[PDB]
Amino acid sequence: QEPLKVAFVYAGPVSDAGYTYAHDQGRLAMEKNLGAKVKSSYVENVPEGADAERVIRKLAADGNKLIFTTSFGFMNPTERVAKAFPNVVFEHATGVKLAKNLGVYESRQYEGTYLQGVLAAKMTKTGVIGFVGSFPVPEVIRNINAYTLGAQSVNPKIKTKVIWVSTWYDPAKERQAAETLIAQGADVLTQNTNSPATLQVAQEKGKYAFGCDADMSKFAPKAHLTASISNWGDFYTKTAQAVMAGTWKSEEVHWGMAEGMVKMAPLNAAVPPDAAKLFEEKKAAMVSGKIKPFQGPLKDQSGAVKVAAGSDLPLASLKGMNWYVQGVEGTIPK
Ligand SMILES: Nc1nc2[nH]cnc2c(=O)[nH]1
Repeated sequence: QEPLKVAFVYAGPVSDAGYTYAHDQGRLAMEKNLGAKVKSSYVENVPEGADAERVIRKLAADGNKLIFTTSFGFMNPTERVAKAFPNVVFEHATGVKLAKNLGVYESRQYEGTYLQGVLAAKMTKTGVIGFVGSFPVPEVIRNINAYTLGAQSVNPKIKTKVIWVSTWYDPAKERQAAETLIAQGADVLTQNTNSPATLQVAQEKGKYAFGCDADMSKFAPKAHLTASISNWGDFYTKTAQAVMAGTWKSEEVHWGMAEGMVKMAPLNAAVPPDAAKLFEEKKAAMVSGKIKPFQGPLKDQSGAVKVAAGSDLPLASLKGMNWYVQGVEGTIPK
């Protein structure tokens, strides 16, 4: 068989050392695993809307038979190109739109974020943890709520302050947002943006933060408590193999810590032994499915019950999550 032409569309740069870096490490793992059977290429820094549609269409027109579109913002462009290219397989990250030649895939990174919350509660001195958000889409709201629930499993009085930058990647805006969270009393920060900017600010101010999608400890060795690492390579390999073998079908795929898509970086030396022990126990329980981030009981911020004790939040509620747990608030606007 001719080598399978595979293309990756990134919303950011491979030099983000975060989200796009991790997707690109997955492409390179697919190339290592499948060798001469695959020929990969990529496009970085692709904007949303008309630009994304033009890039995706050009890759399909040039003979790519499998195209990964790695941003939420590529959802509608991917759906429109997939209709025009019925002999090409499309895989869209974090989306909810499917077709005969369009699948969707995502990680359960919120499993990792829950464990970051457990550690944040152990390491905070203010009792206020902070979150740099991109856009209020379900991926990000699940991470905000999981961070908060993980912290509240240690200290039920924890408060989570959220600031929004309306971008997935802008190191200058991310830095400003991290400065504002620390000014408003957050002392352990996480994010759903894509740069190490928040970590660099945390180190400058003597605060803590987490790496996102990759180990970011080299950017901020004193501030980096751990990181929720995204391993896409096994998924990209499996998908490329399926297309080559004629077994591919449209489905919604979500992998977490049990499937190896989500891993934690080693703990910072500053984490005391009581905190490290709890973290390792909760990590083992998360991998085994003994605990789930959205196990009941859960209430929203209006006091409405979302999940009773002894139940887990349903898949439909996870997929569309647009509500907050008690203790989530915004920053005062600058
Ligand atoms: N985490 C995350 N980062 C992104 N960067 C650009 N698009 C995305 C996305 O959908 N999710």
